Amino acid sequence: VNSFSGYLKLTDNVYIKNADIVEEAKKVKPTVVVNAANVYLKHGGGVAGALNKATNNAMQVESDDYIATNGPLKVGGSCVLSGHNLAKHCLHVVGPNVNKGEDIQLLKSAYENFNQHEVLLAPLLSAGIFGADPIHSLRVCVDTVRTNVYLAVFDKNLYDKLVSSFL
Ligand SMILES: O=C1COc2cc(C(=O)N[C@H]3c4cccc(O)c4C[C@H]3C(=O)O)ccc2N1
Repeated sequence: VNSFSGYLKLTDNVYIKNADIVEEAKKVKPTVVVNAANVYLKHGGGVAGALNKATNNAMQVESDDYIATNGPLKVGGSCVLSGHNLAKHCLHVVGPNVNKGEDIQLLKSAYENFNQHEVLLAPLLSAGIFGADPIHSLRVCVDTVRTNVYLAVFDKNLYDKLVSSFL
């Protein structure tokens, strides 16, 4: 038993809710919150910008030190950093960004990072301002992640559509 509330059970291991991930992180304080990162860990907009703002820019400060030491991530890759005031850890995962011209096939590799954590609060990867089909992202999530994932979807009308179209 965990502390996530009002999530709709989609599969054995995948749950979904229409909610602001920042709020959900603030309320649950999960072991792991997933950030929709880019390879530079430049948290400007979307999930990344919203989480970083909620940390008072501490996420960005930590991230800049990470990049200065290690260089950029790979598309499809991830790193574990602090969750600051939102979670114990933040798993920064780089889904392919369609609007930047990156290969959507890399979405499965991105979701594989979730399997290294038993439970996660996460966004649907590559959706929103990343430019991919969210119905597609949810399908890849369900077909790739085997650990317990609680998906917070910001957009109400997208949420209604993801549930109604889920196979
Ligand atoms: O306070 C605030 C205001 O800014 C926010 C923006 C988002 C957001 O852009 N979400 C979408 C997005 C964007 C880029 C990449 C992604 O994988 C996703 C998932 C998708 C969604 O879940 O709808 C979410 C929360 C907040 N919170």
